Amino acid sequence: VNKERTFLAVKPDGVARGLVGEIIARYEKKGFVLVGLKQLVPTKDLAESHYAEHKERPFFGGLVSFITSGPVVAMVFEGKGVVASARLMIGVTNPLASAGGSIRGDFGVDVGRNIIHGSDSVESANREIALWFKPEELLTEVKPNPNLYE
Amino acid sequence: VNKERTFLAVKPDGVARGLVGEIIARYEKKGFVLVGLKQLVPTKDLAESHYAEHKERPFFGGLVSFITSGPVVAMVFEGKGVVASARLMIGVTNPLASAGGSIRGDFGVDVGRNIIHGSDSVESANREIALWFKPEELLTEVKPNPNLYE
Amino acid sequence: VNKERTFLAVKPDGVARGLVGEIIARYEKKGFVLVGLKQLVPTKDLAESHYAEHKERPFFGGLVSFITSGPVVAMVFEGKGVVASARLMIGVTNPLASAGGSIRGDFGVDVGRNIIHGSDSVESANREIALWFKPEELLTEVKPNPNLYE
Amino acid sequence: VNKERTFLAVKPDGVARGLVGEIIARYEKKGFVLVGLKQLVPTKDLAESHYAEHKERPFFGGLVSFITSGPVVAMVFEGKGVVASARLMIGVTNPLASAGGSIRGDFGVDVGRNIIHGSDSVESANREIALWFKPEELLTEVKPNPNLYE
Amino acid sequence: VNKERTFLAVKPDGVARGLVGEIIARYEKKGFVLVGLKQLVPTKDLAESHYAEHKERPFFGGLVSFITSGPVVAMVFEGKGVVASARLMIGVTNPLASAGGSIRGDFGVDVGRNIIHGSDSVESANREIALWFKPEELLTEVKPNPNLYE
Amino acid sequence: VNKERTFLAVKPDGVARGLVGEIIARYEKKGFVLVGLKQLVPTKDLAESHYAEHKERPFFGGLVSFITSGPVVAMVFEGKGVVASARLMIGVTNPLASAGGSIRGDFGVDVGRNIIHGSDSVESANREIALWFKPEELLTEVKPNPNLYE
Repeated sequence: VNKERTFLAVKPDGVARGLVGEIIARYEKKGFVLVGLKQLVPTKDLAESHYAEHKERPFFGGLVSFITSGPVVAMVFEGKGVVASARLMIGVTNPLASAGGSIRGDFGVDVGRNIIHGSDSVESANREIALWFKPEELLTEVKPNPNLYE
Repeated sequence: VNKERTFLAVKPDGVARGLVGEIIARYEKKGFVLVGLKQLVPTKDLAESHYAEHKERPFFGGLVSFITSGPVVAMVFEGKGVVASARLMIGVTNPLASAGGSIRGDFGVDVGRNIIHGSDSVESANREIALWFKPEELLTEVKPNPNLYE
Repeated sequence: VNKERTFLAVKPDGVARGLVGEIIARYEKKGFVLVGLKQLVPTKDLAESHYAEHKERPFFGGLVSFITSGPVVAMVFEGKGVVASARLMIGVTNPLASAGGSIRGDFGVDVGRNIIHGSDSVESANREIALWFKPEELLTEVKPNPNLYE
Repeated sequence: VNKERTFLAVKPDGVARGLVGEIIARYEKKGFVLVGLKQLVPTKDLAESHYAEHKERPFFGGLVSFITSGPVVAMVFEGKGVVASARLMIGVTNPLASAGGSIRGDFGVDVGRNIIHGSDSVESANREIALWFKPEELLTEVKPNPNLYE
Repeated sequence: VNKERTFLAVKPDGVARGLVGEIIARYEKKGFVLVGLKQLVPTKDLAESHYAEHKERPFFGGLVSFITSGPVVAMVFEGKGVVASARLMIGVTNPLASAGGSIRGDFGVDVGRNIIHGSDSVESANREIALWFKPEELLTEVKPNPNLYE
Repeated sequence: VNKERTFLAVKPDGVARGLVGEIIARYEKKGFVLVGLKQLVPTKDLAESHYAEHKERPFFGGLVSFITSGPVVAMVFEGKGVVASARLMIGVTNPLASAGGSIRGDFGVDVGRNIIHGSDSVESANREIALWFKPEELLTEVKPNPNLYE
């Protein structure tokens, strides 16, 4: 279905390195539709909730601290297979192992400063979207370029 | 002063044509700092207030209708001379007269679909920013690349 | 051999989305030489002949209708291993599975609107070229940048 | 009117330097619609006719020889004010005097190798189009991105 | 004459902001030939000599300190009218007044951090080149793309 | 460790095709720091030493001749995993087999004209760096964008 949505957040390092527009442009070119978008400095509570899955791990603390360390550009994209597609456009966890052509492959060097976050599944996408955005902040009627879908 | 701010809004045509990231990237490259950012479908009241200066003109109606016709990406940039600089990066009113190298020169053809709005003065910038953004939505502490300012 | 040729056609969706120049530029950068090029709205006969291999399949009808639905930019590129190379630059059938860095990976989302066609073999390349182009429309003397071939 | 057309020809030097896609992409981004397109090696007769206005000047010979010296990509673009707009995107006669942001400003250095030709007026555009293209080679129904024109 | 040369130095701020390749690529695209190139951290003596013309001004001290504050990428480009052309590609002294399409127009905001230096005349170019480069470090035989000069 | 270094040399074909800035920009974007950089026409001795590992093979002669055939831009980049990362950004030996997104995948077609050389291991990187650069030519203090490393 073409109404699939994913949550992406350009982390503080990406924002600080001026990659926000470059990242958004890549998704717009692909044909995904921007359904939600806003810059914010995440509070500890939102952060801990975002990374709840790692709450029992030791690096959980470092994740929370970093993401709340500066502005973040949170966005929600809609489109067919956007969740897996966006992961693919992002690259693998280690930027050094990510292929040129992907966001982390092109701009990153360190796991801890890997620029962007993308939901890893439709269900995590749904949880993250509802976590980071009020429903009023999301487009209800999405109209993509007609030359994109059969 | 380097804390000058301007208000930019990628109008519905720019959003629909997938130029949001391309426009943001241009300002980030320049060295201006993203201080506010969000996508929204403007209500009639916000629109009429935004274009209040033309409220006595006949084309006022067309301005209001268009901007409320679809999503808009509103943003606030900070930096030295950002208000005049951003206007310069945008181009002149008529995209056909705008030089290559500017947003309207590169992507537009019609006055009525000229892609983006930029405050025309510091005072209009201050009015528009306060109009489109709650104070909570704007970064308070802005830190630019240290290689930008002497 | 460096005189190998392949047939590429930017389908109606690619033309309509303004990707013609972006696609041609990618091949020119690679070092392949443009040997034939023209825009046309394919007739049903040319279309059915182009997709003859699927004439017994049900989706054959949809293929024919789409390609004749609007202008198409047909082109022939020459160079060593251009047939496989061009396929690689294009991506896989499903744009969602195509890697960033490839045409379909960067710009497409749907199999049915996958932007471009590239011959799948030297023999199909030879058949397609002879199908879409009169011999008078193809360069006879091709001279590539001397820094490309040993 | 939005049905205005102009004739552009990427001269032999532009084709040889691999700038065809880069030039087409610039016009597509602007929002102009590709209405005719083909590569050809101009004959002396077409060349002399193209440059007829200089037939009494001494450099006329050099113009004719160069343009017939290799392949040329001829194209016709449609859009509002496309004739003046395209000239503006091209730059001035001397590439060294052309501003960055324009084709000649970005890629050329010599008047004699100034990359591209653009009609200088609507009437010359009409003469050149009819000179370089058969009517069958031009789109009759042009549909631009709806977000381009008011 | 096509053997004209100019001296360009990407100052410490440009190097630090990762603009070295972007700046070199702009000149290579234009058709100018790289004749000398090296990264170095300028000593005080070279700096004072470089800016000797301002030695009687008060800002002379600030010029010397900045340029010796970090690595610099010095380069010499050759081509017809390269000295004026390169200045034009650079922009005006104040990056805020420089037009999009130029280096300072696209990437700078402050006079003191204006990214790059370009000789202002053929004679200053000759003095700077001889100042920053040993003759052994400059190409003697320069061969440009044959499609550049008539 | 983040102080790892690799040696890259844009071979004569890459320099001649104007890809120097494009290649440097890719590494700068990735976050690697330029530690050494200079253009030179390699002597036979440096060449034979560079390719010593193939000195017993027949193609050794062709390697030496080509690299000494014109200017070369030698550079040293520093960063975590830069040696493997840079190889990955370069592509595989055969440009035709290299994926879009990599230097050879995007710009090359022939093994013999594969544009750039990158050390294949840390030890070969150390040997090549010491071979091509005097210690005085390498930055001692390297400071990367702070948003790159955790």
